[PDB]
Amino acid sequence: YEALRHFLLMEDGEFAQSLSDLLFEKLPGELLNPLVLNSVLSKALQCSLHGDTPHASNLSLALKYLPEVPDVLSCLELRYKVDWPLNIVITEGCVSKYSGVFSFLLQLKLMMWALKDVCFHLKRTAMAGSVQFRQLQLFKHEMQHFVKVIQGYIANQILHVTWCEFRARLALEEIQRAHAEYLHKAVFRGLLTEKAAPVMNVIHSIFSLVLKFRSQLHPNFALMQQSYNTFKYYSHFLFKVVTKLVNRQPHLEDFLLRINFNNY
Amino acid sequence: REIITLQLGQCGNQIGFEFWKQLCAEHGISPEGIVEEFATDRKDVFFYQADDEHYIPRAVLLDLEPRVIHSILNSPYAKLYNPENIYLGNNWASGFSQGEKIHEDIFDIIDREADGSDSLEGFVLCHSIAGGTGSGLGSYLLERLNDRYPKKLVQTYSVFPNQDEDVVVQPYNSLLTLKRLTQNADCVVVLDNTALNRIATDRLHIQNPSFSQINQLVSTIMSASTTTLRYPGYMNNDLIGLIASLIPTPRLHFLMTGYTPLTTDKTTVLDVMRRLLQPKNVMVSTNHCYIAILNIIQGEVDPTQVHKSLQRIRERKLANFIPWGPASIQVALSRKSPYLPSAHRVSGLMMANHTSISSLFERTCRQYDKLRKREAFLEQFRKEDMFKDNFDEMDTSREIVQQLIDEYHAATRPDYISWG
Repeated sequence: YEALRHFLLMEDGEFAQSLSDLLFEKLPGELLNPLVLNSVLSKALQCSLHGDTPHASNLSLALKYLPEVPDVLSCLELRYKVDWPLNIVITEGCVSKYSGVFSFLLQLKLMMWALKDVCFHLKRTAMAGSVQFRQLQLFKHEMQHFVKVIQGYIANQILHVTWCEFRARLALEEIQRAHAEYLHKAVFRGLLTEKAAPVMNVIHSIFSLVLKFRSQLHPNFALMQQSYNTFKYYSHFLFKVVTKLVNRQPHLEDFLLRINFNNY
Repeated sequence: REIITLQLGQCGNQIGFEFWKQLCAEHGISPEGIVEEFATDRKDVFFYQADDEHYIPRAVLLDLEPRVIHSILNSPYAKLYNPENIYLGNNWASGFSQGEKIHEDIFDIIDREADGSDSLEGFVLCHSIAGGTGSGLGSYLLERLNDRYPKKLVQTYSVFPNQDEDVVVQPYNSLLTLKRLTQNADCVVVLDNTALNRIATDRLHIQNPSFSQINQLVSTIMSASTTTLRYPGYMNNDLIGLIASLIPTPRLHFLMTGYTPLTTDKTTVLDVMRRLLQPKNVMVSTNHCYIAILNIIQGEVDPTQVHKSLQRIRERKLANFIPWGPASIQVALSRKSPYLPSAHRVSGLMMANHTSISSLFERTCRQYDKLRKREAFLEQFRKEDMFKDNFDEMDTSREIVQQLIDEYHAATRPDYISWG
């Protein structure tokens, strides 16, 4: 469990931080052969001094669908397999939900990649001071705080509070039930549930807008100001929609912590 | 990625030696370079992986007219590092001119170390502001480093010279150094001499041997600042990802630090959060308000309690800052190190951007202007003379630091859409 966790909820650092950065240089016509996608995970493992395991074997990176390649959608699975007497406890239905949440967390890493890109693209233009420069960098710092608060919500819920349990929940059927409950709470706190689906609907707008801000590179300052204003409006509307669902969730309460700490 | 350290100035070389000794003790390293018998954790940023797994510290010591380097030389820890990275007046312009003529070979050493490293992330600077020889040469090297490497990061650890007086020309030197630090550095970690001195006189009963204790303090702070990289978690295991949250704007890049135990040789995280928000745990000295606050915790933590603690401290409103926008506190977690005995294992750090240091800078701006107005304190130094016969570089730095204080006070206002 604490082996598969490192790969499918990314508890191994500078493995995710080395996988994602390399993957996003491509995005395609590339990433179709199993010689670069199968080796980039092996490249990510050596930057973290982890591996030489029977968990390192049966690591299969694969796409569930071929790319049709802004587009903020992608598919990517990472699959781990076991043999016969442990197949009955860890099934093919649980690992499917593990690959479901892993894609979600990787797409969250795409955010801190893209804002890092714009930070670097601004770094190469950073000499002489002007108004456009400071008023431009506030967009980057602004979006960086917002991705840090949604990342911190994930960083507390699926990553800390649900991991304290399932360390004595095991103490033959009970193991299957405990594993399924732990995974069910992981997909429950991920807000991929249909009750919390309208919150997830707001997430795509923010994701698309910061990918738009990446695309723009002072040639067109007012365009960037307009996109910034729409971003601020969507973040303002998120505060209302998460407030409305308090009347009709203990796991969402932490969300109300992060998006609401000082300045309405 | 891979970070190289540079150390210059007497106190800077002191804290560099103490820092490397602290990490050798912290990790499974013998003082010969050999891995310990009982050594999982990453040493692949500041320690070159040598032939017998010799974690040779990735450090470059820069000095001129060595005195304390001889004391470094006769040590059992003189075999941990020094793969020959050691290379042998108290004016800013003196150290500037001396660093000017030997810029080439020291830059060659830097390029040698860059070639020796596979990857690169940053040059972290051990600096003493107005330390005499460190002043001027440190600014020169900072300008050179920003010039040659426009793709790397520059972090500066330095103390700010205030001992309530001494030297009549040091505010000029520190002002020029601050001008260089504002323009030629990417992020600055600021320290105060009198504040750390007062804390040392507080928790202990010393008056003279403050250096030997302050080395420990800065070493603990710096190692704490790097622990999540040295002990791998998965939140901000890069320097750049950590620094990105801390800097809200390229004009404000000075970071306030604390340390939750004033002495640590079983309270909960809720208590020490309340302690850390008290300023007696803060080690760097209208309303002054934080822009952005971060904290890092390492200890025996229950993961539900941090959430409810954030709830309660949020509701108690012990965060006496009013921003101009949406910026808030950020939490982080790190691992408690093995092999070190720790009572009250919970230990935390804070990184916050606070405007109050402007007042400290203003103190120097007052002082230098006063000594400029009477004009009996420039003292007519010759290095200062042929470097600048009209001394308009001091006016230039005065212009920059005035703009800096105005940027500070515009950031204090509830809009930063207006500038200062």
